[PDB]
Amino acid sequence: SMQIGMIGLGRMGADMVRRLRKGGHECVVYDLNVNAVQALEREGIAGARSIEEFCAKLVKPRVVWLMVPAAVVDSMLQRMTPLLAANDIVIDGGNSHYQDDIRRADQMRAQGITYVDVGTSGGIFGLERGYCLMIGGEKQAVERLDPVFRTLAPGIGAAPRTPGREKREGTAELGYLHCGPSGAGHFVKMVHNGIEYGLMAAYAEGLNILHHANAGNPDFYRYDLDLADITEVWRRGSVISSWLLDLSATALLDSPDLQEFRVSDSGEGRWTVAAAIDEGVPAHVLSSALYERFSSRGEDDFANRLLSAMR
Amino acid sequence: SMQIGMIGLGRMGADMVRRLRKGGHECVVYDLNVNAVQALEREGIAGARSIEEFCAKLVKPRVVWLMVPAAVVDSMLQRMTPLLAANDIVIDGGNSHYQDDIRRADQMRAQGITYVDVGTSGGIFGLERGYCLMIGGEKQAVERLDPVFRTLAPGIGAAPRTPGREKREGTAELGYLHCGPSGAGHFVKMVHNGIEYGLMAAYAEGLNILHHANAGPLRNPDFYRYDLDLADITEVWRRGSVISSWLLDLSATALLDSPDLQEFRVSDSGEGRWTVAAAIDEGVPAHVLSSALYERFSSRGEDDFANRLLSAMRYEF
Amino acid sequence: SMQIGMIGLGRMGADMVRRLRKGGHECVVYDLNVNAVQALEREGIAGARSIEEFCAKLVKPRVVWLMVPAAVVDSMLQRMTPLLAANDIVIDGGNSHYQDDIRRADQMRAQGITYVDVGTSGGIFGLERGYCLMIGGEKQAVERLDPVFRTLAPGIGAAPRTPGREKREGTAELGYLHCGPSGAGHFVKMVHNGIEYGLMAAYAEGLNILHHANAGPLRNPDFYRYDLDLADITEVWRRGSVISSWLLDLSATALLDSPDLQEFRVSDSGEGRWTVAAAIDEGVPAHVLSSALYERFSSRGEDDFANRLLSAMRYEF
Amino acid sequence: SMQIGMIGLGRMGADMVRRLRKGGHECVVYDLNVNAVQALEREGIAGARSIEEFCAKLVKPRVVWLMVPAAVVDSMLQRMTPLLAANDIVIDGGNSHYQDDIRRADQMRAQGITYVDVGTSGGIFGLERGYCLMIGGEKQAVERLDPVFRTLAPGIGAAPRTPGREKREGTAELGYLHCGPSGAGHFVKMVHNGIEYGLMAAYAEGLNILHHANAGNPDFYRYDLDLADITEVWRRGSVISSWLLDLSATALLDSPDLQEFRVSDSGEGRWTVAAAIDEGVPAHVLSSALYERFSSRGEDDFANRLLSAMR
Repeated sequence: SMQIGMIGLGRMGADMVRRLRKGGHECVVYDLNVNAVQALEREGIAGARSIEEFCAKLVKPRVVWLMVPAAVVDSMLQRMTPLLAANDIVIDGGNSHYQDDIRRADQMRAQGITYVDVGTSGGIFGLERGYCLMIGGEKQAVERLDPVFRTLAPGIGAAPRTPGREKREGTAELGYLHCGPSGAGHFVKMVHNGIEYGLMAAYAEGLNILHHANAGNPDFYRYDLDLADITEVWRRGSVISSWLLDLSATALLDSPDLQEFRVSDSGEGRWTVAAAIDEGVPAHVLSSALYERFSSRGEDDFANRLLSAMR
Repeated sequence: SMQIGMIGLGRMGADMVRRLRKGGHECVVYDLNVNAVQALEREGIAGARSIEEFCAKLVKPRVVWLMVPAAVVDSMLQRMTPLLAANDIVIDGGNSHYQDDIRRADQMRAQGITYVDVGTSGGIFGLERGYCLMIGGEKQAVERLDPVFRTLAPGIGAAPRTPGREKREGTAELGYLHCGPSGAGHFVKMVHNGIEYGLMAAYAEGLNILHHANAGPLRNPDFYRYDLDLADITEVWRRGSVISSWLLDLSATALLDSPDLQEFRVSDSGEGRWTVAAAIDEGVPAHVLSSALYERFSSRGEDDFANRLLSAMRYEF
Repeated sequence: SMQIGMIGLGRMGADMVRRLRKGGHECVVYDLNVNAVQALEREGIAGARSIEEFCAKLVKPRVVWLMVPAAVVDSMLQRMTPLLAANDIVIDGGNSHYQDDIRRADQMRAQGITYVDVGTSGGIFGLERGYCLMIGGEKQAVERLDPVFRTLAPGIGAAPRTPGREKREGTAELGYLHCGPSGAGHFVKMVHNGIEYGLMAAYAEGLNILHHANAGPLRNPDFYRYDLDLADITEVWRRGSVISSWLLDLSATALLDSPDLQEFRVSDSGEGRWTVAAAIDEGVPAHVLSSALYERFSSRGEDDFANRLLSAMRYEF
Repeated sequence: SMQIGMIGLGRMGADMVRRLRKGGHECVVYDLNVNAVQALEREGIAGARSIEEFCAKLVKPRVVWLMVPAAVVDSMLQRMTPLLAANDIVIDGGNSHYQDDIRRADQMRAQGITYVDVGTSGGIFGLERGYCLMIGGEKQAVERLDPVFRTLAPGIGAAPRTPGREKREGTAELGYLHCGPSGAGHFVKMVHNGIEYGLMAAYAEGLNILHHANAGNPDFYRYDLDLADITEVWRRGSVISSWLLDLSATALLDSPDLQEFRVSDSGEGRWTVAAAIDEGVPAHVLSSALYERFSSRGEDDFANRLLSAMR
């Protein structure tokens, strides 16, 4: 059992505070936005009206968790570090690029503060089922953080054991993993999202082929397929069953033609392709998934006009 | 409870018979390869030494399941159809292209025989876990076949129910589905395989990026000095991440067994190609399905000539 | 100097007749649409008001060129073949799929008629500049046709000679080529079009990147504040760069005329699809040809359903 | 007529000095490598044995052209700037990324020195036919540089005029172009190369389909095509005629099976895709061209083994 300060009280920050506390830890929360801080006080969680009070309320060695917008992080660290102390641990659990972690961890180390990066997967489902956690930073900090990660993670019961897993040690089976030195956590999280784009694109394209199976040799394209039912049937016994398939089946059940649904993207997909390119790794599928999101917003438009022009 | 004849006694055919039997049905089997029939006979399943005895042993109306190579199907139909009778049902459960089911179904119907296409997924795991079944053909025949599909399929218990399914009926929740008229089962199974290629390619490419995270051209080598444990990472993704799936479970198992996969050219069996062909005909964008297929092609060196041409152009300019 | 009958009097057919005539050949033309024949008759080219008079007017052995829609070809052959004679030659110069040339060539040969496929490139520019011609079919017929191809093609003068060509003969340097037996001309023209899609997509995507260079997510907006002049840039690339080409010349002309292309959904006519189908059958990786095709599909919104599904998944998780 | 210092005497640097001088300009050359400097002295071109002498020999306002490896540029500028003077112009004609130009131009401006970026196209052919030039930087510098660019560029005679080009002014028709402020030159050069990859990939894939047209319904794939002849025929009257096609036809003439030819890549292709991703522009074709080069070196290998594994 530990005391954890949380800065950044959006949905994720607030949900992680709820899970941590429900798991027996003590939380102090802070946010530039007083209504946000006050929402959590209404739930019995200690607040703080400034970064000075927040640091005052946390006993040394401190553990500070950040769930703020990426572009807010450096300013956050600047405002706070002068009240922090050697042996403190600061964790950035947000959507920061791993090269920023490497620089940040360096600056904090110059003041005896250990900076830990955490890539978080699970979104709104994490509250009850736990979050998948990809952790970068110094071993000592990460080991001291163990009780926090155990509460946050799903625990081994979240899935059948992999045959032979008893041959290995570490925490991989619990749903959280120390991936490496500073940055490694966000680096693995980035690629996670890149892969996620690819998986979604593969289902999407495939179902689009089914959706057009009535295009009608028109005689070979006169199928009126039931996509809701087809995705449902794939959940059992097929090679392509997955959480993403489960979600597709749910949506399609509600709305067989998705008529109440332009796809945005948040960065990790983009950063994944950039890392592929730096490393010289072929990334056709991951990049095309990304580009499909761009074109879905009409960013292909000017290329299309030139095509019409030439022709 | 039913009598089912099974032709084609390779791993898949043998396994469905074992599952069929174990689930209370009566099977008679046959294969051009006698060693194969005998092996099932040793298991105490009724055999047959010729197409003739096979048809003879099946009481009318017959139910005949084919698990032969795609290339052997038409000649299996030429050979046995003269012994079959109106109201018999023939099922092709192998990897046939749906356009062939359409033609075949028409031929057989002219003889009062109902031709049913089944795309089956699940492979070696189907014996114990049930096969996902995608079924095309006439409604009457598919309804007659319901007990065989129920036995073969996983059953609702195999996965938690989709919020709202109590609002719907049909068999989808059991792991089998009548997809449409003739060809529809193989059409849907084809796309399932195309999707499967795309899914495997996404994992593979991403894991390849992680694998190269120690690459440290290269502007900041310090940004690429991670020695990542791919076995652990795939394991950790199985709980709480957006990308858990059966394919991940398999990747984790393979990487646990071989962290460098050093004992391992990727083949492709056709359904991936057929899927892209359907996409092209339909005017459906298929970047990722196609690219996953093409990666298999280049993995066999089929890009070699394009590559030499690029090197040569470079030499030229 | 030869007599050539031409059926199909759209822009392309009319232009080849004009070029043919202007180059000293005798043309007789015909089209199901009388207004079209008359228009050429006004130009003082011999017409015909029926398939019958058409064949009647052509001295045996005949040379008959088709420039009709692909979909009209077989019925044009059914209709006129009973009036034709052994040792006649029929040329299909339109956009037929090569597998159809193979079948058609076989049918016609059974009547002593030689069927020749010509893939023609160059479009509206062919009249003054000559058409690139890719020719499939029997050697004897193609040799008999040499004077017609010479007239139709650009001639060696149209581009500087490739260092070493004096080491080789044949007609390639003239802008026409006997590519192989029946279907080979259309096979090669098909891939030419596939390549053309890839080339246009490369320019378009790159110009789109330049077009967005003022985008200033976005880590350093100062790194994207270029307002680039795409008309000037394409113009400057025409001299001294690695990427000058006819397609660039066209891009430059379009952008000069319309820097924002504001008066401009991309269609595709089939050869691009057929090219990817050939690639798939052959096991050839085709990432860029396919992606250029798929971009045309999504430009028509055919991705819409895949997109809604992604939005919905996002909503779900 | 002007005096131009050249630093970096590889093939391009040396070739540009030959073209400049053949065009009436005066050149002083320098290189860390004395044999390189001496090769050019053997041809009657003034050398310099150090960066101090080089700067000494150049009359103010100076014009310094750099053709050094990208990774050498900043060190070059550091060693040299203390001997330079306000009103001097420094040009980086090499393969530098445009964001470096923006930073560099800033630092040089703080000392009254104008920094010009030039993207050069044409390689070994530029000596005789002139180089295509994409120029970024301050208008005043670029205008003062005009006589140098005119000598280097092909001149309008290199190609038929675009109908209506008389409606516009500027130098685009001469083969060189002021593209914008600092970086714009290298930015346009980068995308040039990205496009080049795409064009080469399109021909390569297409010819590979022809090459496999004898794969044999095997009856539909029994064509033995003559690729040398086919590329030759496409040079006249087709839609796809191009310099790149001209080069393909030459190579194939020599070696119909390319048996005496793993494809490397130099960076601009990579940087092009990164810019696409930052801008949210779909880049399927350009990226796949790049990834084909990566896989041609076997970088796909580990992904392929995993595919075999799962299956």
